Amino acid sequence: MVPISPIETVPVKLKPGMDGPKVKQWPLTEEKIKALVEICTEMEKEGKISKIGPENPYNTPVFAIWRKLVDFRELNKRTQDFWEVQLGIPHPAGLKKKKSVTVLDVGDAYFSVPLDEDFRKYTAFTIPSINNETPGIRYQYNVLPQGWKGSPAIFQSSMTKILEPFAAQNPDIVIYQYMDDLYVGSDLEIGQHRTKIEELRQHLLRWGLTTPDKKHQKEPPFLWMGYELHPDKWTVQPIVLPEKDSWTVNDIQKLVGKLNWASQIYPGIKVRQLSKLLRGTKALTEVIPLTEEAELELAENREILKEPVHGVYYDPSKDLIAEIQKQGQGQWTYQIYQEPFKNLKTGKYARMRGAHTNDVKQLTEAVQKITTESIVIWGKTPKFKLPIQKETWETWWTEYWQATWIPEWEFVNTPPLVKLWYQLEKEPIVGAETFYVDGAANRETKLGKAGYVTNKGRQKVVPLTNTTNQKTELQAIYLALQDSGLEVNIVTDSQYALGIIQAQPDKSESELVNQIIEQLIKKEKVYLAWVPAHKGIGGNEQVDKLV
Amino acid sequence: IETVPVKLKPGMDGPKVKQWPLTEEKIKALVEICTEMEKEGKISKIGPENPYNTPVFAIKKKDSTKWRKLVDFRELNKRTQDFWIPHPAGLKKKKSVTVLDVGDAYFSVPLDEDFRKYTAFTIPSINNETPGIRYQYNVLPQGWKGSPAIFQSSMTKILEPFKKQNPDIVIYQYMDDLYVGSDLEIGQHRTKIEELRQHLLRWYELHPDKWTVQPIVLPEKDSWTVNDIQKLVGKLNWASQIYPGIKVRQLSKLLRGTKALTEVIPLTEEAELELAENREILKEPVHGVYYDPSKDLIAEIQKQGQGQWTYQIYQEPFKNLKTGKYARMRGAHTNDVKQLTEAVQKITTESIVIWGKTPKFKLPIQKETWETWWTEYWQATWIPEWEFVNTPPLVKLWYQ
Ligand SMILES: Cc1c(Oc2ccccc2OCCn2ccc(=O)[nH]c2=O)cc(N(C)C(=O)CF)c2ccc(C#N)cc12
Repeated sequence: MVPISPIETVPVKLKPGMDGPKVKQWPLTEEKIKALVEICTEMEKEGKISKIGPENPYNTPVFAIWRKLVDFRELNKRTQDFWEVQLGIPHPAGLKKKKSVTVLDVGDAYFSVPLDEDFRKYTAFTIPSINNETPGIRYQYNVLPQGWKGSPAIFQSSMTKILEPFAAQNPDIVIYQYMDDLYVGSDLEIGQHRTKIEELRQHLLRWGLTTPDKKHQKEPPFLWMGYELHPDKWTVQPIVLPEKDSWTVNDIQKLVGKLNWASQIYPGIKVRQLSKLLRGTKALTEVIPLTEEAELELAENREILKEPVHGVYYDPSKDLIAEIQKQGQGQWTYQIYQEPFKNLKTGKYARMRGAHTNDVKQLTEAVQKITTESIVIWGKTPKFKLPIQKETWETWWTEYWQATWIPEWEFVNTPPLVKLWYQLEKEPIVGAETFYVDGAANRETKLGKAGYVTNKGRQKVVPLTNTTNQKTELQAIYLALQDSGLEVNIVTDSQYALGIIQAQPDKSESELVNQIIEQLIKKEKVYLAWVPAHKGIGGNEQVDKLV
Repeated sequence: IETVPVKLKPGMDGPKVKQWPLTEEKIKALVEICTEMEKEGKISKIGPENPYNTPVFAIKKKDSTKWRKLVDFRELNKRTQDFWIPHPAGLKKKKSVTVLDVGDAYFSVPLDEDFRKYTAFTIPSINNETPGIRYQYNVLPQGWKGSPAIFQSSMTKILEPFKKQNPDIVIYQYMDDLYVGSDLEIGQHRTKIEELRQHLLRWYELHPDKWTVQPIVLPEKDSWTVNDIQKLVGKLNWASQIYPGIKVRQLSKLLRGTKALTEVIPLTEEAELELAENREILKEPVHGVYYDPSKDLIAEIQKQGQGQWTYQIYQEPFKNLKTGKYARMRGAHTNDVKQLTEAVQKITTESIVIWGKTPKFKLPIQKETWETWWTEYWQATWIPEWEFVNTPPLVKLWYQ
């Protein structure tokens, strides 16, 4: 016999202060018991388990469906935490084309990885005897049990340690491990590739691990995690939008799932309205009528999802490019590619929940997201194509009160273009009228007043019902914008209104703020000055609006 | 040569912080560095039984083309037991201070066995292809708060001759940095620094004297417009929260009437007297401003434009312990984030020199932008805490 190299065991402990499992065995039928006695006899003959005496106080229930299934949920609750086998799943767009990709089944290596001997006593299980007239058969696991908490991590780390020298001494190939399957790709000639595959089978056999000489079942196109992987391209598994006369909540969640999933390769997918219908529902069986905007959006989705679209694989020798388009209502779409017309992947970005916003902030956020995703997938930041003029961005970031930055980018003339809709002046305007505004409300009756007085003697006070102080302050500014010329100075005491306008929004939840924005767009020059209230600053007439 | 027992605070488990994604060049740099360190025994590979993790990335210090390994030990530091020197109050009063990187010395002292598993870090893989290379430290790691505490005895033994030779030189230690303050000439200071580095070998010009606190100043004008007076009344009203006797009613008396903003208004005599009294009040220091070692230090930064940034360090509102204006231009003329990161590093350094601890920052930047880009310009061995302010503060121009 050729000596088999031993696989180093991983020291495993339980959670601190806890004890091993002690669960009552399920009573089983005579046929199930016989089947489990046969299966466990074979496994004991193979070395996966071993008989134990009565000194072992721990027990884990066993089942059969034969097939033996051990319910390790309690031992999983009591087992230590392990380092995650995978922090995330790879993305197909990050893969690199290979001339040959072979799949090796290392499933027989799963039960060949030994378990820490001091931990085996916690895997004890009992087969009930026939009619329970004898003591049940006591077994314990000598290898990693399927279903135990630490089996995938210990298995993957052991396989990694085994594969390390082979991968090191063969840099001209690529080895990946996923569950009980290995994937070996290379650009070598097919003969050399099969040769190095045989070399890998031998190297794995030096640990007693057997790879089947049988032709593997997996073959192109690989269907994996909702993906189709082809020799030269990748895509998502076929997305079919069903034809429904009426749509419930689970139909809309399945449709937004198919659309979110399809958005990574199909450009232009929008999910704003369909997901908007699911706002604050929390009822799975509730039928919700479909808005017209959801109908137009769904029709555009069916038009985009008409024919199949594929993504290419990553070529590290070419540059990485990400182009962004605005779609309206806080929706953005982007394509990541290296050659024109051939996308690596696509995606979308929806604006965050906010009371006020502008297009430039949303574009900045989208760029940050794309940067993070690209570093995840390809390890580098892509060069951007953005629908915004260089001068627009320069004005924005130079005048913005926050610090901001986007990486290397170039302007692409793809409307709608992100633009600055208004810019406040830095100094007062000579020759322009000066509107001193103010507003006030009663906290009980919700009655208020908003108005202004100007340096030319122009005045206005308007009474308002069902309003607040903040509302009357905004309303006062709005009145000043309404009744002034193209250039106007505005003096307020509202730190609230100044806080809103200095954030430079172009859209808002409040219709009043949107009206103020629409007024600011029409102006040529607007200077907004702030003063402390109730300090006797004339012109600023608090008494005129508190009547 | 002998390990000192180290433990965690009661009831606290080890750190389990997600490793953030890295570029390919930083990953390769960390692979080379960690390979060399593993050959030197400073780190060792670990198995899946170690669930703890601390983030890691790579930087390039000033005047160097070699990559350096930075470990974000913040979570482990706040989870590590408190170790137990009064802060040298004369270090900030010295004319000049030089910062030295003494992090290599820590690697000569082994780390406590049972504690090593808490220093675990992960070199990540691109696109989650491989599980990532996991390591743990066998010696004192740079960035961990226990490293200077454990090495304090050895450091005292190494610095004992130099301290006995020059009683006029102040020596402070914080994390992996050694601050050496003196009053000599720049050439004599550099030769003395070479003397200390060759003294440490066989075993950053900073001038706090050119730093002072900044008072509130008011404009001096011969003609005042309505807008000028309005801004003056606003700034004095803001200053009245800090200084008691600030009075504005005589100046607000001039704003009576609805006048154009650009209209010149002559000051009455009562307004001039009020303004002069206010200047005199602003010339004095703030009443009852003390430092409390039991409280956190808070640092606020405002972007003033044109590469200018203002900052305040305080513990209670309107009780500023330090104020300053960083306007330095060093290869960041087109990058706001780089300027902000350098500003945070300088303010943290000053705070280390003055109080011996780092402040908590309030950064005028969106969380996603900062968290996306700050590691690209970071050059310090320590990392402070920070939060993000999303509403524009009115007081910005009152610090300009
Ligand atoms: C075929 C395959 C993977 O493919 C490669 C394996 C080795 C080298 C390079 C490779 O991809 C290059 C691109 N490529 C792709 C396909 C092709 O036919 N030709 C190609 O050139 C990678 C995977 N993933 C994501 C892993 O994590 C594996 F651990 C897989 C996961 C599940 C299944 C199934 N069922 C198949 C996988």
